[PDB]
Amino acid sequence: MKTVTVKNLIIGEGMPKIIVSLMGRDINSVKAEALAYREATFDILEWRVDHFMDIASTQSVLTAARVIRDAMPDIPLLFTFRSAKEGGEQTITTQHYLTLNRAAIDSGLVDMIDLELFTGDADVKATVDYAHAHNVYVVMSNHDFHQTPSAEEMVSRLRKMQALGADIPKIAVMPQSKHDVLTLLTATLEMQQHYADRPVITMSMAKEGVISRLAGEVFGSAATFGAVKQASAPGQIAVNDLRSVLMILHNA
Amino acid sequence: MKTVTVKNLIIGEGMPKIIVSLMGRDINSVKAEALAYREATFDILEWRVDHFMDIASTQSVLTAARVIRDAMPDIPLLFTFRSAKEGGEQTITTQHYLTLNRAAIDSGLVDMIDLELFTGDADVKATVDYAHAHNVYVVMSNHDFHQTPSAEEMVSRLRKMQALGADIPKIAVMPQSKHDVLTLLTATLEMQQHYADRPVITMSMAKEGVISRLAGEVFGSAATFGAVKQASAPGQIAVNDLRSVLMILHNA
Ligand SMILES: *[C@H]1C=C(C(=O)[O-])C[C@@H](O)[C@@H]1O
Ligand SMILES: *[C@H]1C=C(C(=O)[O-])C[C@@H](O)[C@@H]1O
Repeated sequence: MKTVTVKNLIIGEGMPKIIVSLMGRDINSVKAEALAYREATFDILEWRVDHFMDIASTQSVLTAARVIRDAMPDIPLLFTFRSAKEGGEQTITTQHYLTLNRAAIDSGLVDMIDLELFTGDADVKATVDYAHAHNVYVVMSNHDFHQTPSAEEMVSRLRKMQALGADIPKIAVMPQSKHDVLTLLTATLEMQQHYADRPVITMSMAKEGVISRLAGEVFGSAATFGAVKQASAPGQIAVNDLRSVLMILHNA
Repeated sequence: MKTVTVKNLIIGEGMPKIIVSLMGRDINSVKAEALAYREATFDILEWRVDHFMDIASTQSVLTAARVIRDAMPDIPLLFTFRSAKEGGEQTITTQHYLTLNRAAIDSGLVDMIDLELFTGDADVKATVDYAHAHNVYVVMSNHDFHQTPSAEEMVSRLRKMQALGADIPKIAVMPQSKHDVLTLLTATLEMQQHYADRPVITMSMAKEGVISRLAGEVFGSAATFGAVKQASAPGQIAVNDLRSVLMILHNA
């Protein structure tokens, strides 16, 4: 399988990489959070733009990005606007969404952008080519906050993400039973063993799916999310505890 | 489901209980190991009698048990002679095996005894009635050090163990692939959700199955084994790391 080297970090090799989400309401909050996160240990920083209230102005969004970039100029930065249909904080037009993403790619402020699969094939394809031309990596995603589809269906989505040029497919699902957690781990393993030719990120959310956030090295998930102060999705545990379990499982 | 309360410990409720194995070649070794183990934190102590080289004498075996009992009079004590066909250190006659077990039960020195399922139905049934009449609990076991049978076959064995009166069925299997580890977790969940009416202990051995020793609370295994100095079976990790992962997963 291929790996993705962002800055000095190699994704898809070794212990799963830890990603934390920064969530600020405005530039002052973003600024305060970026300075607080400097005292935490993680590998990739994801800025959840949907939590930013001034998304209406491209200049405000780019300015908040520059503030983050200045506080942690070494940390790979993932630019993520999570739409409300997929568990995010806000709803915006596809065109505004694409504009924010192309502008982030253009500015040279971010290392990766998150592009939702169901945005539309033609638009995602176009944005992917744009990201790559600017040397930016694409984490293509899909989230189901209500249930866990079959392993076969999840495997089909991850393969479609690869076909559309995603550098790192990502899928999050909501378990309704412990059985659903096993289905997610199974889909991850089949993906890693037979179809994946690049790093993949998967997770089962909520308390029941917590194990999927820890067993990444065993079943095939190249990165996992932990919480610094507050969680960006249900199930995330503190980064320090997440880091401890990963090392224990890695040196076992 | 029913729980098993050994001393002050409730098995089948809460965080999975940690069991460590004491392995001494002779009375002096057993004595040295028992005093060393006092500085470790675990819930149940399992004495692996098959590692004891003076098993020919019932008096020696009972004397080694009294030494352990005196060093840790509060810790639930599991008496286990593991035959070589199931990964143990020695081979003995069924009659000698039953004699050691009945003598251990008689002495009032142990809280639980391990009885292998494939010893013979009539003998296990008789030894089970004997253990119970003396208020001793039976951990009925089966181990496959070469492969992982189907989930349905594993579920069959665990149910047979319950039918023969086992207080705590236990099954250990060897994974040949990561898929085998998933089969073990699946069998554990099916068992806990549909058939189990008492605590069950399961595990997938080796490095690949390590996750099954950590995810007990999620899938249904009431106890897990950790190593103090040396492992009594492949895959066991240090008790302190095992204890850390269990608490993290428990408070998640
Ligand atoms: C994708 C999924 C998340 C999770 O399940 O941990 C975190 C979000 O911030 C991501 O964008
Ligand atoms: C049963 C199984 C073991 C394991 O797999 O950890 C430990 C042995 O000591 C037991 O008797």
